[PDB]
Amino acid sequence: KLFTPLKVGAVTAPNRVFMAPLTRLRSIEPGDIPTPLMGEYYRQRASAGLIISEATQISAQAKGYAGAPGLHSPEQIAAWKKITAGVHAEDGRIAVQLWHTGRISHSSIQPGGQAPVSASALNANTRTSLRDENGNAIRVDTTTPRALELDEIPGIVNDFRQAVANAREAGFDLVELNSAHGYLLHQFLSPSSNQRTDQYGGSVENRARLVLEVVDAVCNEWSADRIGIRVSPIGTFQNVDNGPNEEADALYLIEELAKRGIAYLHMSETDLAGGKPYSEAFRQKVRERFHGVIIGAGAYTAEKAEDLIGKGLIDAVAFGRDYIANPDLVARLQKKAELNPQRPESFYGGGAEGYTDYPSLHH
Ligand SMILES: Cc1cc2nc3c(=O)[nH]c(=O)nc-3n(C[C@H](O)[C@H](O)[C@H](O)COP(=O)(O)O)c2cc1C
Repeated sequence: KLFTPLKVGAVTAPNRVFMAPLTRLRSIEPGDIPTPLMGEYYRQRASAGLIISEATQISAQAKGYAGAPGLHSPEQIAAWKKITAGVHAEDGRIAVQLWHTGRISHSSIQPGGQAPVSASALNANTRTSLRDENGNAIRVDTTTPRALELDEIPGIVNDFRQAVANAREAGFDLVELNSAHGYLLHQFLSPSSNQRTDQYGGSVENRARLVLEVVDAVCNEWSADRIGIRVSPIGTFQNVDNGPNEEADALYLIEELAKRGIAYLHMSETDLAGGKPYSEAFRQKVRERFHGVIIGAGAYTAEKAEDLIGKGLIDAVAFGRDYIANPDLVARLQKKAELNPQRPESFYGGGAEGYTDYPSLHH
């Protein structure tokens, strides 16, 4: 079933082998600008059922990693247009993953050199990636954030809305909202990072308010069948847990998302260091509540993907590190060929080496 077609909102994927969103930190600074090298990398992977791009800033304030691209400036839009054109010339489909990093950021890359923003003024207690004076990736402790004022929230929603308009002009087929992995939307969702006492904190209805406002805004801006969302609502991701009622709160959010008729729900099931697997009973509860495509991710093998797709519990799988290393992952999985070995030392930063130099089966 991995190599059978799937309707994903407004587009049709020819197979269920998707490229997960992968931050690679190779954009130009100043300007957070995508490059022709990035275009080549994505073009190489155009046989994917769907490419989901690296996380991309909705605004300058959204930036948390040096080398991550934006989709807010004219120069960024022009560069992304070239990248999507190359994917489409090879008959691929590409979604842009949009983020605001919130507290997973550093003052030195924020507007004005000021503290980054979040739901509450609590440090993430982790690291982000900056660049040194020679342009090389380095890890730095996160800056303690400032809590957003209530009157600043509409601007955040508008920044998501505008980035989606920009994505449409840039030629993306779909947008994926990053509501996972401890970034800004997840910072509001989780009671561990959200201690607000206004209508954006406290109850699950209040904690989900921002993400649902964003979903409504972007569905109105473009179309519901162009919108996907990534969540990581069970377990701990980048020091952000999901609170003491994680299953119930996840099912609440999913039931609300379903009302908007969005294209897909993408679940990041565990982080790279691992965690408890999803139960089939939980997967069935998610199916009961969501009527679009469900994508699973997190250390999947083709065997596990086939098992869960065959069981009718998910529709597609997003592979991360296997897609870094195998531009033709679809053909390799379909033919049961060996995969290229991974070189994790070049996942972040640098240039062509460890990026565009992983070969296909045939030249
Ligand atoms: C180098 C690297 C960068 C990542 N960047 C992102 C990202 O930009 N957005 C996101 O939602 N997840 C990100 N992730 C998670 C992946 O999308 C994916 O869920 C994970 O790699 C799946 O596990 P796998 O690599 O075992 O297939 C990243 C993972 C890696 C290894």
